[PDB]
Amino acid sequence: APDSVDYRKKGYVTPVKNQGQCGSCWAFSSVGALEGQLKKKTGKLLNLAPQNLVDCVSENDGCGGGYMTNAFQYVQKNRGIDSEDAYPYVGQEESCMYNPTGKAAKCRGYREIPEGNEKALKRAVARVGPVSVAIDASLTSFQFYSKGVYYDESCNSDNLNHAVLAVGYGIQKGNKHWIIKNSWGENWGNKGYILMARNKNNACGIANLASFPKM
Ligand SMILES: *C(=N)C1(NC(=O)[C@H](CC(C)(C)F)N[C@@H](c2ccc(-c3ccc(S(C)(=O)=O)cc3)cc2)C(F)(F)F)CC1
Repeated sequence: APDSVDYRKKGYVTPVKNQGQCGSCWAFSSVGALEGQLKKKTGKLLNLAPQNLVDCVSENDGCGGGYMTNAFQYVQKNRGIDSEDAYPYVGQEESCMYNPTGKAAKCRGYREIPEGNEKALKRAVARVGPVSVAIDASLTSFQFYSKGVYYDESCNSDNLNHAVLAVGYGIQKGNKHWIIKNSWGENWGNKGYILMARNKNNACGIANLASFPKM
């Protein structure tokens, strides 16, 4: 693996979205990972539809929350996921409105990073593309993040409560980090992004529930 990777520089990452009041972080994380793979395989960067996942993944809970792996499994079984343009995000759960005519990506399964293993997570990011990850994002320190590499000793890996997207990793002024795309809009963090401590004893549980789709 390279010392640093940033998939934004390769055009693998769509603009930061805002999930609003709906608990659809998992859907944004999932589409982000699918978007990276779609770009890598086909050359196309496009917004995929988190609404498609919110409404149609029966083993998730819509705006009540969900798992990224359930979303990948759905896309595989469904034989597709719609584009954002074809199935727009409305910020609350609707009836399933999937239409194969608006299909923009497929999924051939998924893979899980060995739990707790940041080296494996780094290898996955390097070899595959953006990876879906789960973190404890409950702390005010996370809410108020602005610059530098984020670390809070109170972050609790038993409290995985938020899904985001690891789009790269590197080092800033000697501090190793993960480059994380959030779905809280561009006015949160650094234009919607946060640098989170890497190789610091699995800070915030970042390597505890990481996964990526096959395509
Ligand atoms: C995101 N806005 C949000 N967090 C989550 O959705 C998190 C994300 C992780 C996976 C930590 F990255 N997941 C939560 C969650 C997972 C599953 C369900 C769920 C409930 C009920 C059903 S059902 C309809 O009864 O089959 C299915 C799935 C809810 C929440 C977490 F609890 F953290 F695991 C804040 C919401």
